[PDB]
Amino acid sequence: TSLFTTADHYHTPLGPDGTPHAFFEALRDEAETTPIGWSEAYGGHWVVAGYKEIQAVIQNTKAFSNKGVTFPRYETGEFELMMAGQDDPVHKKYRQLVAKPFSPEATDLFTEQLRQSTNDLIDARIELGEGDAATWLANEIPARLTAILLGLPPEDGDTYRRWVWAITHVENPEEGAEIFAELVAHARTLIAERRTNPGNDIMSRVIMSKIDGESLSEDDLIGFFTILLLGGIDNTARFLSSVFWRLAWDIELRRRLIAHPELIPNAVDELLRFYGPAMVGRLVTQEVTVGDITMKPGQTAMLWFPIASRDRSAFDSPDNIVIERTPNRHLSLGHGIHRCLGAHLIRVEARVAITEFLKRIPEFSLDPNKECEWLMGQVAGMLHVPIIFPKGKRLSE
Ligand code: HEM
Ligand SMILES: CC1(C)O[C@]2(C)CC[C@H]1CC2
Repeated sequence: TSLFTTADHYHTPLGPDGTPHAFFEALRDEAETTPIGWSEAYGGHWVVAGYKEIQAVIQNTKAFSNKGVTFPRYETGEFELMMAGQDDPVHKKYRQLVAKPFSPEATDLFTEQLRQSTNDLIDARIELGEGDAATWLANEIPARLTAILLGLPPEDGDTYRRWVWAITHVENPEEGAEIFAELVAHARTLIAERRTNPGNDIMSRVIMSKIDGESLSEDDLIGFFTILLLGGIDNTARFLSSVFWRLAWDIELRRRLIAHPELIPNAVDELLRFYGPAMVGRLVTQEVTVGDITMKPGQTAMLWFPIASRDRSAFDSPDNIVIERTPNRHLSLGHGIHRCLGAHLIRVEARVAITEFLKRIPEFSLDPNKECEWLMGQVAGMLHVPIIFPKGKRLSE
């Protein structure tokens, strides 16, 4: 038998711990012999699991197009995913408009706002001694940051989460499309308001931008709105939820981050390696051979980053969280021309989130009377992480 034959990122076997990591480890073992395999799922597609094979695919933009970045395709109506769903020269043209606001220098400026936000959020339940770390904290830190980036009201997270759920998980196609159409309606309204009253946020920036002397179409602006929403509300939230779950039970990891705060940045990169939630697809546009496998135009290759990030030929002791690991050339944020636009921002965000969480609540554990839940998909991670902790005090009454 082979684990590739029915591999499906939306239907990964979960182990007794509640994660797909036993399955991922078994697939990684198989990938040492067969780094690329055919899956019968989604009508047939290639699963790319080896580190060097993923790198070969991701670097070869001539044969592998980002038109297949989401597979099955996200529900975004007739709109394509801005930057992520495009090839050069179109892709580069748009990324250039937002490179600066996402640079390390610029994103470092969010640090104190995030620190304050994390503490204000913790205040909401610290006196209760219990809460769902995903719903209460991991979801809300990036939701509020995303609202700030987009110039939206930070308190409307539930609305934003409902849009993103429709894009990424709603089964019924008509329901999904209708809810994405609600996002579009809200985006158009936002865009019109900012045309006359622009702020300092990223939507205002692109709305006032030009390419070769021309303003962006409303459709292109809706694309920008949608991709930034996804990175925050889906990718970041699921990553942080998985991290908080791990910290809840792994008392050895936890004590080391508290004793050595200087290691938190390196530990965040190791946690990205280990709990990085994303996979991406590529559409094959010309016949190409990778390793032993020849792929044909029209086929899709899924890049199983979590498996490659556990490849023994790329990482010593890959199944262990080695917080002092360096270098750490993991693929959780991609590589090459499409490498995560939000990479520096989310590294800052994670550092702060972990730091303040462990400062405020050094002692906690998983709730024995409530269930954790892992969400499978193209972005996969914990969705519910009930924890308990000694009742504490608010910083701000
Ligand atoms: C832990 C959180 C996140 C993870 C793990 C993640 C992961 C990734 C990955 C793997 C890619 C590569 C896409 C590919 O190769 O096709 C990517 C691209 C991208 N991400 Fe992130 N992402 C995260 C958060 C964010 C955030 C917060 C934002 C924006 C505020 C964002 C915006 C983007 C954009 C625009 C691209 C496309 C870049 C391009 O095509 O040049 N992401 N992300
Ligand atoms: C999964 C991944 C990497 O996240 C977004 C934000 C970028 C590319 C794809 C789809 C949406």
